[PDB]
Amino acid sequence: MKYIQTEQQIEVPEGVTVSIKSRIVKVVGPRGTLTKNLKHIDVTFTKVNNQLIKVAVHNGGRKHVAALRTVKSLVDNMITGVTKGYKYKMRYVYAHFPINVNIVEKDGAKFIEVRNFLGDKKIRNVPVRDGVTIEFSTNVKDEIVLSGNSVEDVSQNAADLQQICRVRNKDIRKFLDGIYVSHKGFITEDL
Amino acid sequence: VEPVVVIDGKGHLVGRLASVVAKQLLNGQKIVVVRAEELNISGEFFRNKLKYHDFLRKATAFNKTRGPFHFRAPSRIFYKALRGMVSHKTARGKAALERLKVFEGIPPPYDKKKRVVVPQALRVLRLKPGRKYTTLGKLSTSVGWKYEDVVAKLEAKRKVSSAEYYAKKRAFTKKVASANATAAESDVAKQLAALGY
Amino acid sequence: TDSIVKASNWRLVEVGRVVLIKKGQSAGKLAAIVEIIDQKKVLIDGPKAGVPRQAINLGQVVLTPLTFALPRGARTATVSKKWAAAAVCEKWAASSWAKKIAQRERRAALTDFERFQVMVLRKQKRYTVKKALAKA
Amino acid sequence: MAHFKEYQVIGRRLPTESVPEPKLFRMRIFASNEVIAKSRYWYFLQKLHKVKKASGEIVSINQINEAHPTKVKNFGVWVRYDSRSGTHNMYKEIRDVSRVAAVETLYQDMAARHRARFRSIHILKVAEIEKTADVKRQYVKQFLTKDLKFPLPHRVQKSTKTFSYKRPSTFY
Amino acid sequence: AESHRLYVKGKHLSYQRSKRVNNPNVSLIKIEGVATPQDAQFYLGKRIAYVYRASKEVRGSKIRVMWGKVTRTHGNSGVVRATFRNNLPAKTFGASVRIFLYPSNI
RNA sequence: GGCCAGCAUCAGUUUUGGUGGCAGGAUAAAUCCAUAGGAAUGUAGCUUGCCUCGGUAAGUAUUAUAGCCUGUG
RNA sequence: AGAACUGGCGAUGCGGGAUGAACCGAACGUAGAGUUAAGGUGCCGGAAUACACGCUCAUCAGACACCACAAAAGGUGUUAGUUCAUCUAGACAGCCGGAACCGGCCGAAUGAACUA
RNA sequence: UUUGCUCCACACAAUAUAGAUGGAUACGAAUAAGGCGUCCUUGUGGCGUCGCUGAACCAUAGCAGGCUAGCAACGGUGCACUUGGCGGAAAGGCCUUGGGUGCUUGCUGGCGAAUUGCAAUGUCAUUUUGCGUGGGGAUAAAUCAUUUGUAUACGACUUAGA
Ligand SMILES: [Mg+2]
Ligand SMILES: [Mg+2]
Ligand SMILES: [Mg+2]
Ligand SMILES: [Mg+2]
Ligand SMILES: [Mg+2]
Ligand SMILES: [Mg+2]
Ligand SMILES: [Mg+2]
Ligand SMILES: [Mg+2]
Ligand SMILES: [Mg+2]
Ligand SMILES: [Mg+2]
Ligand SMILES: [Mg+2]
Ligand SMILES: [Mg+2]
Ligand SMILES: [Mg+2]
Ligand SMILES: [Mg+2]
Ligand SMILES: [Mg+2]
Ligand SMILES: [Mg+2]
Ligand SMILES: [Mg+2]
Ligand SMILES: [Mg+2]
Ligand SMILES: [Mg+2]
Ligand SMILES: [Mg+2]
Ligand SMILES: [Mg+2]
Ligand SMILES: [Mg+2]
Ligand SMILES: [Mg+2]
Ligand SMILES: [Mg+2]
Ligand SMILES: [Mg+2]
Ligand SMILES: [Mg+2]
Ligand SMILES: [Mg+2]
Ligand SMILES: [Mg+2]
Ligand SMILES: [Mg+2]
Ligand SMILES: [Mg+2]
Ligand SMILES: [Mg+2]
Ligand SMILES: [Mg+2]
Ligand SMILES: [Mg+2]
Ligand SMILES: [Mg+2]
Ligand SMILES: [Mg+2]
Ligand SMILES: [Mg+2]
Ligand SMILES: [Mg+2]
Ligand SMILES: [Mg+2]
Ligand SMILES: [Mg+2]
Ligand SMILES: [Mg+2]
Ligand SMILES: [Mg+2]
Ligand SMILES: [Mg+2]
Ligand SMILES: [Mg+2]
Ligand SMILES: [Mg+2]
Ligand SMILES: [Mg+2]
Ligand SMILES: [Mg+2]
Repeated sequence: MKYIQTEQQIEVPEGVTVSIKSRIVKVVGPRGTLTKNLKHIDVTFTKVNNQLIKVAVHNGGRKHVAALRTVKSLVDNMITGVTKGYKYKMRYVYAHFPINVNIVEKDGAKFIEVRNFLGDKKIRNVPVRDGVTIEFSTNVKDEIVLSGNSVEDVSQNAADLQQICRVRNKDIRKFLDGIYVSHKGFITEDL
Repeated sequence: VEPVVVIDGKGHLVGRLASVVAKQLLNGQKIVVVRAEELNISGEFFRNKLKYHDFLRKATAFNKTRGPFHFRAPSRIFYKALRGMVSHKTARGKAALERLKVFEGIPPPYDKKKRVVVPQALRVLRLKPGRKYTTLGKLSTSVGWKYEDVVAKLEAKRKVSSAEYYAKKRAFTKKVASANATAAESDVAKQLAALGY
Repeated sequence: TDSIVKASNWRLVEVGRVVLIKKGQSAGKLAAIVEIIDQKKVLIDGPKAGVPRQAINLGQVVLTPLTFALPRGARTATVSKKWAAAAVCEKWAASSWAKKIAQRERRAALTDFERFQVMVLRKQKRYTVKKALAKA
Repeated sequence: MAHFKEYQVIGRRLPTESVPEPKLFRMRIFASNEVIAKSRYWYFLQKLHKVKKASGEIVSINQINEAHPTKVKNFGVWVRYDSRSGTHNMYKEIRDVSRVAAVETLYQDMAARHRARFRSIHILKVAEIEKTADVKRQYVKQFLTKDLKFPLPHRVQKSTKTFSYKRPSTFY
Repeated sequence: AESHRLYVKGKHLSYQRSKRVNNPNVSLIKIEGVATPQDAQFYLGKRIAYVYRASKEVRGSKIRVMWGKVTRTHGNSGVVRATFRNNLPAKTFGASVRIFLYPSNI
């Protein structure tokens, strides 16, 4: 029914400085640097106190106000991304054939490389998104770890690998093998 | 009013630009359209992709030639929407359609000419904000227009020389405005002021 | 490294926002936004330019950057006091907007003779300027 | 239908030898002219007491002018209406400067949201809403907050000439 | 000097017509700078000339002229109606035309 | 006087404006004036609890360092 | 396929319904100026890209009597309603303590069935 | 095949013309943002300003613009020339050096204008061709017939011949 005013709050932490001109958004943290283009949205970003940035939608409709919060969130995860970080751990599961998982690179590439999945002679390769650093988890078995400042970039590169392992032509609830996302949290722990 | 009118296509709605351009011809005004690639169509890209494919599937069945002709390039897509608003099977029609040219890009006459905008065809003014829409070149290139990248390369090369131009201009028209600047306060000035100048 | 967000800072429909009529029997007069009806209509009172207290669409009206202090719902005379009190008209007139409305109405009153006097002057002004233009 | 005035319409059944001075019933009718208005009076009076325009007489017709035309008011509006399935009642709230101004913007709404033309609507009651927080509907109350302001982003300016030599600006 | 024009530029748009049929006896003229029906009233009764060339010399020139007047206005965009000594050829639709400042009331 | 124009003064038809004087109504309703009353989308004043000379948060207060609503005339 | 009354077509052009015997408008000597009907005024196309309030976004939107066909049935798309009820006796959620009930956190509305 | 061709110069013949009559007056990009100015530590910077339409800007006086004189400027503007730079999207146009010829309404003068008789576009654009004079320039082919068979119903195709 066209709400004449609604807004949200991006609370800005210490080591962070965000710069918004037109609808391009840049977040500069101690961890890294992230930029995201919101020109598809139609909102007004407004600085108040340099700790806080408000984003408002004027005269908005139902669907339009709905897009307000998902603006806020998008920026929040940009700030929390540039400080805490994003660590997605995912553990291969195999009922019989052990899943041989590796980082191979040719032509300066860096892909994840999955061998012997369900005894597949075919070699699966999922490319490594820029900004995600992979490591295989020491001391814990069949765990792989994706880390970066972009949730987007990371959690895609997670489901990237997680979906190259789909099983064909069997009941899936019997054959459970794959590489599935174990846990998602931040890079600096205790936070 | 003028001998020839150049219309920057960029940011205009095809059918609304078409309708005004159609009418200029019929009233005798010569029109040339440029940047037909960056023309807009209301509605999101996919629908417009579909619509063209519907156009695409119509042809005379016994001979595919005599059936409708499906042009890809943004100009000809736009010339088509424009032809469709004109009486073109008449002679008056052929006459009107000769007064019109449409180009993708801005070829050499007209790159140093001056190009206008038609607000009632202007997308920014016309569409409710946040309504999905379509850049025409992107559609054309998905239905088989081969030249999108050339036009881009040329336009960027051209857009550079036009800033060189505009740079010197903004600099020289800074000198000129420092000239009227002293002639202000003069006897002649404050008189022209009196009469409105 | 402060944050430096942009602004996009609009003129506001608000009580006390002096406003220029565009279309109407009052067309071209200043009024003030007395109360507010909905996202489209408002109440206006213009009394120092003689526009009636009336409700009006915002589409017949163009918001000015000028605005003064004034209570919501304030009756005509009270609009008169506060209007003059804050020198609304004085401040509209100094504006380059109003000065361009001025400038263009004078060019309408000009007479063929006056028009000719203008041109003679222009050639005179041009000569002195293009002279200056080749010294620097 | 059209643009409205409000009429007091007062009538009585025709005096009968045994019953001189009948009882004088009156309505407040929103119509665009007295000829429509007086038809409505007979339209409703037939749905209340036993009278036809034949057996009746119109005692008076008096236009009713708004009593504070420059004061912005909130209005409760009680309406009965016919949809394509059945007939049902309703309540909406209109914020405007008079009664006659609101009955207009009501008939628009009932047409715009509910596809209800004029003939299918009865106006049951229109009342001022005397105090705030007796206003029940959000689309009004939204306008009642203290010290209201708001912008009008993305401003368009109709052209007076078809061609134009700047690229426009939607600013404000 | 440069400009000797004592007329106002105009265009020959169409005859008078419905969608089905026309009336060559009446033409519709668009006048530069005329916008509104009230803008058009000024040029009522003024005099139009459609100037055009030919192959034969006649009176001592190869230029010929058809002459007419502006009889009344047309619609809400300030197009104007005009009738001529002889009906304009209709090959002229979209051809220039001249509206003179006389007969004057200024 | 042969055809034709152009202007002026008229007549018949008509179209588009500008201006004058009247008649209605709630003898318009409003604005405005005078007056009594009252309220909050509570103005000054006061108190209060934080927060930096810079004002903030909530109680109190009905014209006061704004104003409004309502009846009367 | 067959009756009733009337108006029509047939025997009738003309404006309108793109097209069309029967619909709408209007019935015809030859012409003129004016005004209109029915129907229309983005462009084809004469005539407002007129004003105003809403509603509508469709990877099958929709767009005008006769008329050129779609129904039951569903949707947590989105609008405005209705009848019930919780809500500053800080409700409804996500944590957390006690044993759904009440609270510690919350600072504003929320739940149910239904109408179109 | 009687002296034919072509580029540049001009003369008149004619022939047309979807319709000259002051000037098509050049960033790019955004539009819930930008233009211009200025300043700095040159940034998604500071500050100033503008917008609310080109209703602008430029040009515009002089026999359709006659004949002349002066001053003041050291400017504007046209024509042919020349210096060098740039433009391939359809560049075929933009910029610049230099001397030479003209206009000037920046300002002040002298002369002319009628009788075209109260209006009758009262004639100023541009397109193609032909006929004649010097000024440059250039001196081939194709088809039939003959021939070939990588071709072919016939035409056409592909070879060959001073
Ligand atoms: Mg699969
Ligand atoms: Mg299966
Ligand atoms: Mg199986
Ligand atoms: Mg198509
Ligand atoms: Mg096919
Ligand atoms: Mg063929
Ligand atoms: Mg192809
Ligand atoms: Mg009342
Ligand atoms: Mg009731
Ligand atoms: Mg009913
Ligand atoms: Mg532009
Ligand atoms: Mg005749
Ligand atoms: Mg027209
Ligand atoms: Mg005679
Ligand atoms: Mg008068
Ligand atoms: Mg009067
Ligand atoms: Mg009176
Ligand atoms: Mg009285
Ligand atoms: Mg009176
Ligand atoms: Mg039958
Ligand atoms: Mg028969
Ligand atoms: Mg018959
Ligand atoms: Mg008959
Ligand atoms: Mg008939
Ligand atoms: Mg017909
Ligand atoms: Mg039909
Ligand atoms: Mg018919
Ligand atoms: Mg139709
Ligand atoms: Mg037209
Ligand atoms: Mg509208
Ligand atoms: Mg209809
Ligand atoms: Mg319908
Ligand atoms: Mg249908
Ligand atoms: Mg249903
Ligand atoms: Mg149903
Ligand atoms: Mg259901
Ligand atoms: Mg539902
Ligand atoms: Mg529903
Ligand atoms: Mg429904
Ligand atoms: Mg730039
Ligand atoms: Mg700025
Ligand atoms: Mg700068
Ligand atoms: Mg800068
Ligand atoms: Mg700057
Ligand atoms: Mg070439
Ligand atoms: Mg041979």
